Amino acid sequence: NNQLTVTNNSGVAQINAKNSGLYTTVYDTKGKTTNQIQRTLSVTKAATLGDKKFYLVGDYNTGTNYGWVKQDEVIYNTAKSPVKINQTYNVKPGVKLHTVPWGTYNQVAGTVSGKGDQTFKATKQQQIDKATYLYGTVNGKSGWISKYYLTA
Repeated sequence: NNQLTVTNNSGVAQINAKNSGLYTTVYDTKGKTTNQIQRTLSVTKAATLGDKKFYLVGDYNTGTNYGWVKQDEVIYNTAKSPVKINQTYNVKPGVKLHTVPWGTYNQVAGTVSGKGDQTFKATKQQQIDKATYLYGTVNGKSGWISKYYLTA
């Protein structure tokens, strides 16, 4: 009959406001509603059950699995494994930090403030499709900033 195919995948995603909910099991007939929309979530696995297609989504900073979500009900993006780095960067005031790479408005960690260019000390970096996001600290606030907003 219908067989299930669960391969490993690492693609971060954000559930659209129009969704069938979070399926507890790929075999479930109905998805359970979730307020977890327009947020960057971590993808750990991709599944195919006949004509259905899901992504296993969880919280990025804890690894807590939330559930399975229809692939077509999310904006997906590949996520290369993060790497350790040590580099200081110049960042202008007004630039937003996010709690996760490629975060949404629900995921702001703070804003850069001061007189003239502030100092951002990076510790990790991560590639999301083609964009590189760097995790570091500016004036006590820790967070993710895209390389576009940083200058060497």
